[PDB]
Amino acid sequence: TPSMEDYIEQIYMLIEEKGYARVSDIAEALAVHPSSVTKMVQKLDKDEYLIYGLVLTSKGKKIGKRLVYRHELLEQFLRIIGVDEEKIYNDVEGIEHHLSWNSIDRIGDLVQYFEEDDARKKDLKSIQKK
Amino acid sequence: TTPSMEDYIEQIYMLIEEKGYARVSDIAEALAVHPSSVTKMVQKLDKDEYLIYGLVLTSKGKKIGKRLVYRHELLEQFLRIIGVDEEKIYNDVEGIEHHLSWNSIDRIGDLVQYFEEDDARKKDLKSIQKK
Ligand SMILES: [Mn+2]
Ligand SMILES: [Mn+2]
Ligand SMILES: [Mn+2]
Ligand SMILES: [Mn+2]
Repeated sequence: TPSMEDYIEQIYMLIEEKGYARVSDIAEALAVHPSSVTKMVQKLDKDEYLIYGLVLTSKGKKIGKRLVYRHELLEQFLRIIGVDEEKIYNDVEGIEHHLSWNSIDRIGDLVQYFEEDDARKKDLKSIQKK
Repeated sequence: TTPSMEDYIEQIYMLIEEKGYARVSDIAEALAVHPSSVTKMVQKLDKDEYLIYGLVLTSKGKKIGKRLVYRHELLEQFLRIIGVDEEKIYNDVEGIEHHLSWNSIDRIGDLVQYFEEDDARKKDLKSIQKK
């Protein structure tokens, strides 16, 4: 689920940032109410992603790491092709849940393509001028 | 404009282009929804002046419809070009098309042109995929 993925992504980031994740911090991070959070935490607990402060299971840590990687990759991709920095976060937040792993992997190869030769970025920039 | 509303406009535009007209029953079939749901959305589109309730698109509806079909086709071409398995392309495009700003669409447009103007670039991309 897209929303469930947003939660796991955020929880993982808080644990890496503060060392733990409070219901209050999750609520403010997703701009939602603490009641909503608690309801999701129960489902995640039952699905074995975390125990409940709240601790992630090996399963939750694996998925969390993957989601943060996916988010970071997509921001890097949009940045490389020249998207206005101010529009990147909201676009990534919207598309990240609707891309298959096959698409993410191919975008990964695309980012690598442009990173291995700066002349390629200049050629892309040229077309943007025209 | 909402994502589902965009899905309706895109579909109506294509039916008019393919069959010459858009019936409520054909829209229901294409989106796999009940006709009541379609009728409700069509009244909202009528209210926002995208069409007149057969179904006739206004200049505003034709403009947006054309734009949405363009966006769908561009994104399919983009995923195809970078090597995504053909069977997964439609589903990915249907989901992301609504969440990309025009700025992103324009830049993806330049990217597609980039690979399309020199086959050598496509070969280099495929080479990395082999690493
Ligand atoms: Mn994200
Ligand atoms: Mn998101
Ligand atoms: Mn579409
Ligand atoms: Mn769609």
